[PDB]
Amino acid sequence: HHWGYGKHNGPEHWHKDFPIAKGERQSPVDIDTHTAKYDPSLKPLSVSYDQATSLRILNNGHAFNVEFDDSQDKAVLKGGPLDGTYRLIQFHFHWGSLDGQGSEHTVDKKKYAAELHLVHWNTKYGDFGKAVQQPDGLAVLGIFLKVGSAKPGLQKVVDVLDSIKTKGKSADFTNFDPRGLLPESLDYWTYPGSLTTPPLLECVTWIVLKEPISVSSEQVLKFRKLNFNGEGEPEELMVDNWRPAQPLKNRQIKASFK
Ligand SMILES: [Hg+2]
Ligand SMILES: [Zn+2]
Repeated sequence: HHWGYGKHNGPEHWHKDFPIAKGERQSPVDIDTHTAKYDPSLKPLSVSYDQATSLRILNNGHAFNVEFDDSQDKAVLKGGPLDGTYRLIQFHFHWGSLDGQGSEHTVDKKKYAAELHLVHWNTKYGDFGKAVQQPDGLAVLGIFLKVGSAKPGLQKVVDVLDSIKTKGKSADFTNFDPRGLLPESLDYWTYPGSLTTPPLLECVTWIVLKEPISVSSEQVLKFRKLNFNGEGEPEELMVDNWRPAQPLKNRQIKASFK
């Protein structure tokens, strides 16, 4: 029926409706640190989020997205392995039902409690929908979350969750500053890959930061209270909305550091 993360419509079934699931550049992947190659020609990333305009938060039935105004070069990513400017359109998380799982990418097979994806689209393409028809159409910044100390900057997101508990609900969500979600270091791994949810388009340049951010147990706990279901439908908690690691195939993971 429609895709999800359950036993009957889970990642193992996606290929039936989206054959690209068994493609050559699928994400996420396991990051083998001993095989990733340091590339000294990679430039430092340039994250310019001071003019960011958040608009809304929405429960789309698979996760919650915070959306941004992308009509101008307000919040952009450049440098790193990228050519051109990429505009932030939305961010969302993947998390688990337990602290030992929830990330999509793994590092030497290590799974984190969650993973944040900041999705950006290549401005040369004019709009999001055009960017997803190109091999260099998107850039996703991935950040691992480990449970430890609370992250002050995440608290405003945590607090609005109650209001978008069920699928289809949205809430105004202005003046949120994504800078409060970044780790101190911008060292990263990069590889060519895809979106991790259907349509699984292979248009992404992945930029996975080495340094995880800490979140508190209570922060994570509130994510686990969301619902996959719509209002008035039987309750199915929104947990484990992550795709397992895919074969690397003919791809090389590059490191911005050694
Ligand atoms: Hg593409
Ligand atoms: Zn994602």
